[PDB]
Amino acid sequence: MIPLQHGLILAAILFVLGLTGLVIRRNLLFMLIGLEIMINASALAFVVAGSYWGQTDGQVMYILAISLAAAEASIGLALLLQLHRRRQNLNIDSVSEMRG
Amino acid sequence: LLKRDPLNSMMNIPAVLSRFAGKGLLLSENGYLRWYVASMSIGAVVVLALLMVLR
Amino acid sequence: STEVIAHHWAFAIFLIVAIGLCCLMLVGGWFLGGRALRLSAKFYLVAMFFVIFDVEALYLFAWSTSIRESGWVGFVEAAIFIFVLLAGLVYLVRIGALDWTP
Amino acid sequence: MEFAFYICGLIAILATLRVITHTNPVHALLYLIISLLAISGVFFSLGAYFAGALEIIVYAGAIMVLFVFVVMMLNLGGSEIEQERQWLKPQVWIGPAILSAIMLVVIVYAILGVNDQGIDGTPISAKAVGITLFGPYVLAVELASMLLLAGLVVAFHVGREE
Amino acid sequence: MTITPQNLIALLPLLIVGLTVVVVMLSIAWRRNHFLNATLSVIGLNAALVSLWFVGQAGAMDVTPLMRVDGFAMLYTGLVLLASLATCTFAYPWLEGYNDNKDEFYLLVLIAALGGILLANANHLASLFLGIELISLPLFGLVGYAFRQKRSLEASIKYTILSAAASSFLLFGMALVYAQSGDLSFVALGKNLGDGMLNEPLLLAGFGLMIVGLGFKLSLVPFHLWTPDVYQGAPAPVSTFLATASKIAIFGVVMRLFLYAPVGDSEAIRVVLAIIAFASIIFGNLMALSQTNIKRLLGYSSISHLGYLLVALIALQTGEMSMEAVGVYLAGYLFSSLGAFGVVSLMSSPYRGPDADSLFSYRGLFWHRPILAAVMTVMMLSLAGIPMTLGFIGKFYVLAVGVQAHLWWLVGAVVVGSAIGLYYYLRVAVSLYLHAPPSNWQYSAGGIVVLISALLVLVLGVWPQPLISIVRLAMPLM
Ligand SMILES: CCCCCCCCCCCCCCCCCC(=O)OC[C@H](COP(=O)(O)OCCN)OC(=O)CCCCCCCCCCCCCCCCC
Ligand SMILES: CCCCCCCCCCCCCCCCCC(=O)OC[C@H](COP(=O)(O)OCCN)OC(=O)CCCCCCCCCCCCCCCCC
Ligand SMILES: CCCCCCCCCCCCCCCCCC(=O)OC[C@H](COP(=O)(O)OCCN)OC(=O)CCCCCCCCCCCCCCCCC
Ligand SMILES: CCCCCCCCCCCCCCCCCC(=O)OC[C@H](COP(=O)(O)OCCN)OC(=O)CCCCCCCCCCCCCCCCC
Ligand SMILES: CCCCCCCCCCCCCCCCCCCC
Ligand SMILES: CCCCCCCCCCCCCCCCCCCC
Repeated sequence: MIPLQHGLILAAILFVLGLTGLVIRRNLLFMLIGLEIMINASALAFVVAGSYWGQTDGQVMYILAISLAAAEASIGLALLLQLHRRRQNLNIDSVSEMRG
Repeated sequence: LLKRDPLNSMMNIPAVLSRFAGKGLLLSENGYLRWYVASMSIGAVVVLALLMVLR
Repeated sequence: STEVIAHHWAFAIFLIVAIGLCCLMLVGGWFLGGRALRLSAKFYLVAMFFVIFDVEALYLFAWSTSIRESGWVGFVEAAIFIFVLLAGLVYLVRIGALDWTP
Repeated sequence: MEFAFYICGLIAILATLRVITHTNPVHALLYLIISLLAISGVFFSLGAYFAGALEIIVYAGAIMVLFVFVVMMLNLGGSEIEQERQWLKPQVWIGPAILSAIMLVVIVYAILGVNDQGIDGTPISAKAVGITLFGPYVLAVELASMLLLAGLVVAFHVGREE
Repeated sequence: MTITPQNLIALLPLLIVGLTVVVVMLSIAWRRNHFLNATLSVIGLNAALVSLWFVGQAGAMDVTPLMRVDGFAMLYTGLVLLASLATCTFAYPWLEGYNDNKDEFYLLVLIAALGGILLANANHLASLFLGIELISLPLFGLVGYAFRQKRSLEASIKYTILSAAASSFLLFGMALVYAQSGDLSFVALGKNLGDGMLNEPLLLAGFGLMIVGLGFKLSLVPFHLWTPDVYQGAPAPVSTFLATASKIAIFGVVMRLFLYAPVGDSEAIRVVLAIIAFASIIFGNLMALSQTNIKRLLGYSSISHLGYLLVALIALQTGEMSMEAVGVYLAGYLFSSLGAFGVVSLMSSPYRGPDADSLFSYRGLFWHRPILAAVMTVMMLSLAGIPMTLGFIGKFYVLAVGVQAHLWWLVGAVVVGSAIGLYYYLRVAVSLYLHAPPSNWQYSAGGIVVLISALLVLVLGVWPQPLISIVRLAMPLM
């Protein structure tokens, strides 16, 4: 007796919060954090949809989503460590040399 | 009065407009990643608002 | 059922009393008694290996609880999955990714 | 069941809002771990027991451990992050917050016009998930192994020290 | 659904590419050998390409609740495999100058090709999502393969962050679609709606968020700003793969999704896609007017050509030759982009270190590299859609499909964008012949690949009937 709309609304709120954190933060680490919030919110939306329909497909899509989240976190933190090694800062606005 | 071929310049007007529009559109390619994310979210808002308007 | 709601209440009381006991221990410790380097990338590599192999572990966790229902076809699929896992592990060991000492 | 759902959802929302506005990286990661535990509670309230277990095991137990690890390696003392507080300036966040609010209103308006008989909360076990995983979703499992292999190779190639 | 031996025969290029991934991985574990591992990768890709024949004689079937193998999937599998083989061929002479490990490049290329094959066969939201990320993450590695170079690291970071954001958008849209529909197969997206109620708001919002993710993946306006930076910063064989295989595979799965989904017949989705296609054509052509960099120019070119492809996609539910137009256009675009990016890769190879710039300087190329200059001017004329080139046959197909479906705004957009493209493509082609102030068989193999692409572009430009017959032979399930 939990409405499907309430779970989808919670997932949407978390998604837009993660996207806001991705946009407003100059740090690459907080950008990766916001990306993790976004993908976890989308996976929660899939879980809510699967639980409404009584199917394992929502949890299977959750499993694929968190596999993607783990591998993307790995690659993003590797690139962040490379950036910190070769520039000694995590300012994403400084990484802007290609333009026009 | 006609020695500069005014009709030729009138037909060259679209090329000038195309160059100006291309220069104006190249301002969005400033190379900033946060602006690219912001433009993605702007496009998401525009697409979703258009879909709810035309439904 | 009465048994499941009793067990839910017992589990809730267990968590509450455990957290409260540790909190009260800290509070009593505070209240009583008078008063008066750069980390190498191998740490990241090991934690990253743990994350990746933990996700492959979750796939095997889901397989292990339903082995009899999946049959021999599920065994073949999990054998392919585990062979890919072990090939990745062999690749990691042979290239010196998992060697702490150089 | 619903009461746990609303409290866990509220805790997740508040913790995520604390995450995206915080200056300390370790505190932000701690609030993120709290939000992930709350989302796991949401999963358990909806009957997705395997999803909640993996939410704590993998998301709050592996990925956040990797984030915390990297933050220790950087030794982030808030250098030119805490000393500026650019995201706290209203002229910086007033635009993206309005954009996110507009997108949230559009998504919520789309959500509220859907059929909803309610979520029964009947527990869908890990056994049924594993039956579906190695039945109708076999190629998903094998190509997800390939995806994790690709992530491993990429992160090893980039994140070496020499 | 279970898997039969006939289903295993339909699985043949996926199985062969995955086996090649495992075999190349174990060969790298045995001993690091650049030549042997590159040879094993190209042998596996060629084996998948020739196993497409056995796939064809297996017939069209449904292999999973997730995959469907038919002539459509065969054509896109062949295109993805050709792009991957060409990427490996261009990658070897570039990696000859690479100081660090070179063998992981081919592993990432093989995994991305596996993702392209999965997207070719994808009949499901799960397989579409998995194929997109199986393409994207090896491209995170490949775009930043020379991470010591500053531009490659910049392109890698931008591509990784923006592709993770688009993946989150796509997955949230898929979740909303699944909440509306209750099934993740393509044919069931909108099947629970009747009596003119196809425009359900939650289904439309979900498809809009998937449109955001896929339009990032297809460099479509307004999710296009990453394209010149990532195309410029990536290594040139990676730019070749990113221009050809990723775009082709994602457009093929989008073609199949909009063919099979009943909500693909929605008017609002059609108008939104028409707006995106119009803006993509005009913006991509306008933004390449003043580019002195060949890589950024080719990125804006990719935006325009994907706009033309989207115009062909919009008329899918109305016309009958829309997917045949898409196949012909994608074959021509693949060969033209292979030639152009391969000439760029050959002139950028070997990799001359991270501290030395990889600037092209195409001016006066004919006076030291005449064959490469001829190939590149053939590709510039082909990308402009000039007759006697296959790009014109693709543009003709797009225009015929647009005229058939009375999409007059898109037709005018194609004409105007073609004129603007004519300007900048001819500028590059004539700059090749002005005046400005190798030695191994793998470089010669790359030159052979770009020369064969130029010959194919010319020959199918004057005689396109074999390609048309092949594309019409690749009929998906109705
Ligand atoms: C310092 C404190 C930090 C925070 C600590 C935790 C905060 C909350 C504390 C109060 C908890 C109140 C009670 C919660 C519900 C307990 C009962 C329960 O979980 O029932 C649901 C389900 C029952 O399963 P069952 O009934 O067998 O299924 C068949 C169908 N009836 O059972 C399940 O679904 C079981 C799985 C959920 C169990 C959750 C247990 C707590 C998890 C968080 C641990 C945090 C550890 C400390 C911090 C670590 C660092 C951050
Ligand atoms: C009290 C006011 C707030 C106080 C501050 C916050 C404290 C923690 C509150 C959140 C966690 C506890 C929520 C209350 C749970 C109480 C038990 C309950 O409601 O059980 C119902 C249900 C049992 O399962 P089911 O079979 O559906 O039951 C129907 C009956 N047949 O249960 C379920 O299905 C799932 C049970 C809940 C999920 C497990 C526990 C999740 C813990 C999340 C912690 C998040 C981090 C908190 C950090 C706090 C500090 C910042
Ligand atoms: C278990 C199920 C089935 C698995 C698949 C079938 C078995 C796969 C076996 C793979 C074997 C890999 C190792 C091969 C070692 C070859 C050694 C050799 O002769 O090397 C010579 C040369 C080395 O390089 P170079 O620098 O030229 O050396 C100069 C010094 N003489 O190197 C060369 O000149 C290149 C020689 C290439 C030789 C192999 C060619 C065939 C490869 C077949 C497998 C490829 C993938 C197949 C995919 C499925 C197809 C259905
Ligand atoms: C009867 C009228 C109705 C039917 C019309 C049918 C179309 C065919 C007949 C009209 C053709 C008009 C073409 C006008 C532009 C000709 C091209 C040109 O002038 O190119 C040269 C110019 C570059 O030279 P320059 O000025 O030195 O540039 C300095 C920059 N560094 O290049 C540039 O500056 C950039 C050129 C960009 C591309 C050309 C402009 C395209 C505009 C749309 C073309 C399609 C026609 C649409 C209708 C237009 C209005 C009639
Ligand atoms: C150094 C680079 C910094 C880039 C910051 C980019 C910030 C973009 C903010 C966009 C704000 C949009 C506000 C809402 C506009 C109206 C609603 C959307 C269109 C209908
Ligand atoms: C329209 C289809 C393509 C037509 C052929 C385009 C050109 C292909 C290359 C042919 C060889 C070019 C040789 C050019 C020599 C120029 C010498 C200039 C001296 C001032």
